[PDB]
Amino acid sequence: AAWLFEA
Amino acid sequence: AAWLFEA
Amino acid sequence: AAWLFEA
Amino acid sequence: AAWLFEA
Amino acid sequence: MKEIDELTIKEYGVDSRILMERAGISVVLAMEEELGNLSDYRFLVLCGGGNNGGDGFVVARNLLGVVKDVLVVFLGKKKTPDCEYNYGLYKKFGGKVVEQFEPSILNEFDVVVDAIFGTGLRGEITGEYAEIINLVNKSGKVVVSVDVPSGIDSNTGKVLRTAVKADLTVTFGVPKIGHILFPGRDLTGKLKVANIGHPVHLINSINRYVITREMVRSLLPERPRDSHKGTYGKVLIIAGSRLYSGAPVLSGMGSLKVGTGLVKLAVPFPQNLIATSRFPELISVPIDTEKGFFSLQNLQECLELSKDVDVVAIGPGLGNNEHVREFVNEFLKTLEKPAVIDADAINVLDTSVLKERKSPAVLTPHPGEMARLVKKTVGDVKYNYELAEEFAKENDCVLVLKSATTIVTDGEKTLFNITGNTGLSKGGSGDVLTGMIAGFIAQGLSPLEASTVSVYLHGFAAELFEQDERGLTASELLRLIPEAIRRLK
Amino acid sequence: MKEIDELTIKEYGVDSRILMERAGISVVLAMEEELGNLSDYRFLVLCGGGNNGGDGFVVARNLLGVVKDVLVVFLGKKKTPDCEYNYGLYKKFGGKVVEQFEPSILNEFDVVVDAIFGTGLRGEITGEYAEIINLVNKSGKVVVSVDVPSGIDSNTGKVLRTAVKADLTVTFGVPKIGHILFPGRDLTGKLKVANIGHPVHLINSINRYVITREMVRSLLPERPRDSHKGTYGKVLIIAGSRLYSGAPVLSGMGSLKVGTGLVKLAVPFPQNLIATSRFPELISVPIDTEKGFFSLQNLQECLELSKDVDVVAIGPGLGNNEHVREFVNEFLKTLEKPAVIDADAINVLDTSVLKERKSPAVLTPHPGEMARLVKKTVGDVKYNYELAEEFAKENDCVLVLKSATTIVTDGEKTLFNITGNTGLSKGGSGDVLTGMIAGFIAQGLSPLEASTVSVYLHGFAAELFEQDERGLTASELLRLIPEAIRRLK
Amino acid sequence: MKEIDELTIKEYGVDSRILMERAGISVVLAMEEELGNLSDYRFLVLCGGGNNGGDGFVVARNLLGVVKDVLVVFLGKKKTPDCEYNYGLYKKFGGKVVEQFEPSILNEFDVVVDAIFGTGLRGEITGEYAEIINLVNKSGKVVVSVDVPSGIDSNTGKVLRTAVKADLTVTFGVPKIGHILFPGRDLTGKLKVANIGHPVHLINSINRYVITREMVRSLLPERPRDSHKGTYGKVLIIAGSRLYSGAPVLSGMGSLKVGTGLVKLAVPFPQNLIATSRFPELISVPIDTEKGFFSLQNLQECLELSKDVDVVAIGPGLGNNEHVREFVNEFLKTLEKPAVIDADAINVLDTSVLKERKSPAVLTPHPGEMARLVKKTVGDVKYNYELAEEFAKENDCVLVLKSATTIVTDGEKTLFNITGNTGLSKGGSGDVLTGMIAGFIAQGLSPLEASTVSVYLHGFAAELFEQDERGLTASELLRLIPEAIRRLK
Ligand SMILES: NC(=O)C1=CN([C@@H]2O[C@H](COP(=O)(O)OP(=O)(O)OC[C@H]3O[C@@H](n4cnc5c(N)ncnc54)[C@H](O)[C@@H]3O)[C@@H](O)[C@H]2O)[C@@H](O)CC1
Ligand SMILES: NC(=O)C1=CN([C@@H]2O[C@H](COP(=O)(O)OP(=O)(O)OC[C@H]3O[C@@H](n4cnc5c(N)ncnc54)[C@H](O)[C@@H]3O)[C@@H](O)[C@H]2O)[C@@H](O)CC1
Ligand SMILES: NC(=O)C1=CN([C@@H]2O[C@H](COP(=O)(O)OP(=O)(O)OC[C@H]3O[C@@H](n4cnc5c(N)ncnc54)[C@H](O)[C@@H]3O)[C@@H](O)[C@H]2O)[C@@H](O)CC1
Ligand SMILES: Nc1ncnc2c1ncn2[C@@H]1O[C@H](COP(=O)(O)OP(=O)(O)O)[C@@H](O)[C@H]1O
Ligand SMILES: Nc1ncnc2c1ncn2[C@@H]1O[C@H](COP(=O)(O)OP(=O)(O)O)[C@@H](O)[C@H]1O
Ligand SMILES: Nc1ncnc2c1ncn2[C@@H]1O[C@H](COP(=O)(O)OP(=O)(O)O)[C@@H](O)[C@H]1O
Ligand SMILES: [K+]
Ligand SMILES: [K+]
Ligand SMILES: [K+]
Ligand SMILES: [Mg+2]
Ligand SMILES: [Mg+2]
Ligand SMILES: [Mg+2]
Repeated sequence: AAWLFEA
Repeated sequence: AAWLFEA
Repeated sequence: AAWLFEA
Repeated sequence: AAWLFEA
Repeated sequence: MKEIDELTIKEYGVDSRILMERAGISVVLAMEEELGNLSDYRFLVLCGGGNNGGDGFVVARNLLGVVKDVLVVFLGKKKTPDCEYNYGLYKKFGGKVVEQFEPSILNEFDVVVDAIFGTGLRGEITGEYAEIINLVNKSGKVVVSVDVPSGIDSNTGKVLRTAVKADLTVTFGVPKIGHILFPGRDLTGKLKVANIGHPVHLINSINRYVITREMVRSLLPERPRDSHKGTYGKVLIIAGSRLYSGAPVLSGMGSLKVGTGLVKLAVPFPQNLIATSRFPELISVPIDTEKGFFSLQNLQECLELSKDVDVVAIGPGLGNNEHVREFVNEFLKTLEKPAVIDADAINVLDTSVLKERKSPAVLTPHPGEMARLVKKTVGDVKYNYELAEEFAKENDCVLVLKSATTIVTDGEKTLFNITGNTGLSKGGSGDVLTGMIAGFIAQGLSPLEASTVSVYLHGFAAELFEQDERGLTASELLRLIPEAIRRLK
Repeated sequence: MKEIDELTIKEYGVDSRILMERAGISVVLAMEEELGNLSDYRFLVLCGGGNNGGDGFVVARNLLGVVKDVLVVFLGKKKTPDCEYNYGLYKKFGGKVVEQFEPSILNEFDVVVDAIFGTGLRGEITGEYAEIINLVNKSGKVVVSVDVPSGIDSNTGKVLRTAVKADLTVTFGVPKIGHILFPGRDLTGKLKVANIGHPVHLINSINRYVITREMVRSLLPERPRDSHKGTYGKVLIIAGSRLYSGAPVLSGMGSLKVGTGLVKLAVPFPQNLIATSRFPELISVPIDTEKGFFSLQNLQECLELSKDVDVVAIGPGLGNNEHVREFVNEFLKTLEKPAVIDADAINVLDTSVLKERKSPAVLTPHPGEMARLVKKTVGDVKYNYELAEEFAKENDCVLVLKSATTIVTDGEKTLFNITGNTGLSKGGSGDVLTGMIAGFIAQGLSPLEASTVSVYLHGFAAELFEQDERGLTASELLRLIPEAIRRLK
Repeated sequence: MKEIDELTIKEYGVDSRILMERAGISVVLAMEEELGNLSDYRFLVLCGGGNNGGDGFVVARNLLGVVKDVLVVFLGKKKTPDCEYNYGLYKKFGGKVVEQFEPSILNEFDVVVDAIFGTGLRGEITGEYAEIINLVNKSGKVVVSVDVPSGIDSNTGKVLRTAVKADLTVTFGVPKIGHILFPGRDLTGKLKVANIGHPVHLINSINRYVITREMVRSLLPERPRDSHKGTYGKVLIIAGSRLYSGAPVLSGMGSLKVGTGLVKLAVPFPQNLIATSRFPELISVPIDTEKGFFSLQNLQECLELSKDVDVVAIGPGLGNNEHVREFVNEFLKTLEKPAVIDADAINVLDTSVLKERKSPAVLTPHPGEMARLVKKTVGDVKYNYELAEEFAKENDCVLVLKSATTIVTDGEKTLFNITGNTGLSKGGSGDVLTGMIAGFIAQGLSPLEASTVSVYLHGFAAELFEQDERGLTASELLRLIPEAIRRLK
């Protein structure tokens, strides 16, 4: 669950 | 718990 | 739940 | 959770 | 839909490349949602020369650097401009493209992205294209189709020689008819509908819809607290014969279980007694008949029983012979109430009668009765929504054509139902549906609304069966109906 | 980053409108993730005339028809081409735009989307722009900033007169320095970094990074099963004085708790005895001193103790006077081992000594010691990463400049640390860090690597404290360190 | 409060009978809340001739018909008008009243409602009134007191010969001092404060408050993310001697555990080394002394250490002799920083010195040190809030007079603390408090605010001890402090 966003 | 109110 | 009483 | 996709 | 893209570019001003970018990234996000973290997987993207393939190039390019491996197999000859553009981006970004498929290739990849053909498919697939689709279908890999599985005709759901079988289909804007009608529905696998930026007014302008939970929730009639059986209407069901003593019971209960206030059956004696011995709540009027079938001698008794009911259902288990034929057509010609015409009443029906009727009608054929009704083959009518449309419009009626996907139309509005399962593939299930529709009309829904709500709830009740679907029977289905209603809210 | 966008358009060939579309939709998706279903909310989008505002127009347009209400307040005069384009799309789609802000307006909206200024901000905000930012800041609404909160200088983190305080910031490609350094870090709120389609090689080319869990996990030295204390190195810590008997204990334990094999302290007698009475595992060598402070008479004893250790830490609690000054500079000039130079060893240091040193060094100043070290104000050096870079490079060392965001640099590579909390704002916490860094060097990490791992783990240990952070003390922090390490894997 | 009732009737216009009705029903509701359903119980209401008794009549009347049994024992001679009115209502409603108490009577009732005397009590209770109170106290029945347990002087908390011991007290408008100070606090049992309709502005106008969770939550200083030890202040604690080597450690840790940035102790060598051997985070400066006690020879060293700290605490474990006396008074006379004056610094203090001081001071005596300080008996000063008020005002200081209920006053505002338990009745607990107060001043709270927050949190930490309170020691209390802070938010 990480293609669009990194936190 | 019934002195003030009845439902 | 605080109109009548404070503890 | 529905802006991109409807199922 | 072709309309929709064109207008969004040409009148609204959205660059076609932007729509194509949104398309492709929506495919990436749908895969992430379905597969979890994508970085562990190797992806084989199959791109045709059209805009379906262009969408594929967007997908491949967006996987570069983030996943174990990307490869594109470009299968087209010419490229459309947006496909060309996106092909050039994929290359600039460092993506590897080959132009020849070697069977051994599926070996080294986990996910095949199928962007060979979408809505631009025309006629049959053969040659390299067919072999590659058959290889993918034999590979046991995870298959994600872009827009529609390649090989499905998006207007009908037909397979054009061969077609991809997908685990996941990401379609854009709205579901296509080919996702909704079989076989295509089967080949689509799990369907995601992606918002790629069409204005909402265009998305909503479409004449055909899939029936949804939300639509059915808004159509369910209200239950005012201060009410009584009269509030919720009365149904007469004219049904049964000495051959079929059970059908009427299933129809009557179908009416009661959707919340109708009063259901009267009229059934030849002594078969009428079967109903109340199972469900005493039902009223079952003995009709005196010569040979165990309704005939003209029963016409006046039935018109009389119809005088203070709201709706009349007719047909389930009547039998198909000339006395039934005479009776049904004279009855329907004179009855000035909404009619739900099913089963053997359809098998004898004279369609001139529907034109000369002032009151409304819903017809509920399976393809076998539709075929007979319009004098065509089963194959000609199965899933033929334009034919159903023409028939509803010619005869001033709602036609509910029953099948794994049921079509409900009135000639203007066409709705597709996708609830249900093979447990309904067993006698009795239709007889229940008829009662459900009659019941909702009795409660005040229009014919079309009653039919939309009924087909949906009827399929949803079947899906709520606790055990294997194949063991479901109509009696059990009746019991599931109020659970379906509850889950609906 | 300006570089990055330009290259992605100009050399890779990605239409700037496509990047802008991906920007805006990534903002929508980030809000959905944070707020749940967006359809219940009313959105006030604030758009400047630049590309930040263009991004805003993309957001507003994509909310049209799906949420309770969208309004754009366009605040610019001229529009850039992509902003113009997207403005025209929003309008065509039916979006409402106004050009004047009325204070009463925040009343009728739930979410303010702040797309006034991003990286194009130049100099101070005044006039209408300032009033509107101050109104939004007083409104108590949910604020989502596009790229950076308007008013934060994206290169430094400074507030240019006034700035938006966001609940959520969606930035594109990579974090900006202004998200990382305070005050900007504070004004950013929760930060999402969105992939908008830059090629990955460009995203990775950037010289400055935030230190992450994954980077620190890959740097942790290995623990071979067949090993002994010698495998994991020896540290000498030269520390303490009669004024500061505790500092050396905290440094020594910092070394042991990160997995160093052997730690020797050298501390003036009798203060050396304090260490083993708290932690008997430590070795604490009594150094005989005239007045309770290291001086030149102790130089040879210390060089001798340094002969078969791997690293020497010096400074914590030494005191700042001329005997300490003489001793520290002669020691460091002759010691041919890696040195970790902290605290009072920094306060007396003569920087010529770092240039004439063949062995490596890490310096660990807070801004107060950096200011003194380069003879500038605290304000000139605080968060001044270019200054730290120049200093690391001039003196052939790693500089760890400590603050809520710590800068670790060697003049080529600069890393920012963002773990930790105000419980570390209390004496002792730095003395622990020094030991941690010395320990990781002893185990074989380079100076820069030891410092990166240490600053990260040190802040993460503070965050693991069970009770209110303000009550955290250095002794408790030591206990949390191995929990931090475990959670790291 | 007498003020309050009068104004609510005479100026606001609320009929006194209405206030009395609201009083009585609030007692009924409080009992229901505490006892569950009231209908299973038999109630013996004891009514005097005043308005306390009138309130009782309202209670009895409202129980008629709803509970197993009501009886009133009317004990007065004359009745006030509202008592008369309500007596007449109880009778009209069918209530039974007797005028003579027979010891055997408690036998047949479960709950005694004590409405004999409230705030109108004057001088000692004897005669029938005392016997009846002693009988009720020996009965083991549930006792609910109206306003204050009869026999407690509501201005002081003293018992006037004898007093009722209640399980529950329902008081009106605001807590009375006699609920807050012992013994009365003990005799009150669980206290409910009922809103009977006084305007809120009058309720808030009262000069003395109980310290609450909400008040302390709003006073806790902020912890900005971008901060460092300097942000949170520096404390010097001048403490210890050769007799008392531990006190300074407990004070210093008290400062650190409430979030102070830096704590320096000054303690005679070698006792200063004790502190860092327990808590290395502390800085403990060795003070060279002739005989193990601070004297005038140490004055200049201490003023020097005080120059760049925010607050100075002095006293814990100094010893009480003439060298300490000289030193403390010269120090305080010259120190121009806020001072927290505790323990042995109080025992030697010359109060003229507090008048000639420009900087502020908090004094923290237990009654034994207050008695000595103002040259009175322990009995004269214990719980004597007016005396503390006069002293705070005369000497321009905050006085924190420590006891199970601690009084914090500055001569204008007086606050009472009611957290804590007997685990604090053990040496060391005060030494911790001093550090806590100094710490909060260092962080920016005013003296009065620092003292309010500290007394509250200090008692709350004791109550969080997991095991029996009597086993609590000061070291454990230090550990509980940050838990208290966390639970506070
Ligand atoms: N328990 C009962 O009393 C039952 C009585 N039933 C009654 O039996 C009578 C005849 O109904 P039938 O449907 O059997 O036959 P019909 O004569 O109405 O149908 C014509 C033929 O079409 C075929 N057919 C059925 N469903 C089809 C589909 N989905 N696609 C293609 N072909 C299809 C069948 O093979 C059937 O022989 C009706 O009156 C009906 O109400 C059925 O409802 C079964 C249950
Ligand atoms: N338990 C102990 O024994 C302790 C001893 N310590 C020692 O005390 C000595 C002096 O260190 P200090 O840091 O107090 O003072 P320094 O003299 O090294 O620092 C100079 C001044 O800079 C200021 N300063 C500190 N942190 C700052 C920041 N983050 N931003 C801006 N200004 C800042 C302080 O006000 C300080 O007065 C060192 O030897 C140190 O090791 C400290 O580590 C505290 C704990
Ligand atoms: N661990 C340590 O080093 C400790 C040292 N302590 C120090 O011992 C010194 C003397 O303090 P003390 O309080 O014992 O004696 P003080 O001489 O200050 O008190 C005078 C007398 O008053 C009495 N007294 C104490 N609390 C009272 C109360 N609540 N009500 C009525 N009378 C009360 C005591 O019996 C005591 O003898 C101080 O310097 C104090 O800091 C105490 O804090 C105990 C713990
Ligand atoms: N595989 C299936 N999936 C979903 N619905 C089904 C399936 N098979 C049958 N049905 C539904 O069951 C009902 C069958 O009605 P009908 O064919 O009139 O049979 P019968 O007269 O046997 O009761 C229709 O509603 C039809 O759409
Ligand atoms: N608010 C904060 N957030 C994160 N880290 C902090 C904060 N305050 C201090 N620190 C960290 O605590 C340590 C303080 O070190 P230093 O200032 O040398 O103090 P000391 O000598 O008091 O031990 C550094 O690692 C610093 O970055
Ligand atoms: N029974 C109790 N309930 C609540 N607080 C208590 C109790 N006994 C003592 N305390 C608190 O403990 C501390 C005692 O301080 P002090 O008398 O100066 O003793 P010491 O010098 O022994 O530390 C004060 O804060 C006091 O109010
Ligand atoms: K496809
Ligand atoms: K912005
Ligand atoms: K009383
Ligand atoms: Mg049928
Ligand atoms: Mg330091
Ligand atoms: Mg004391």
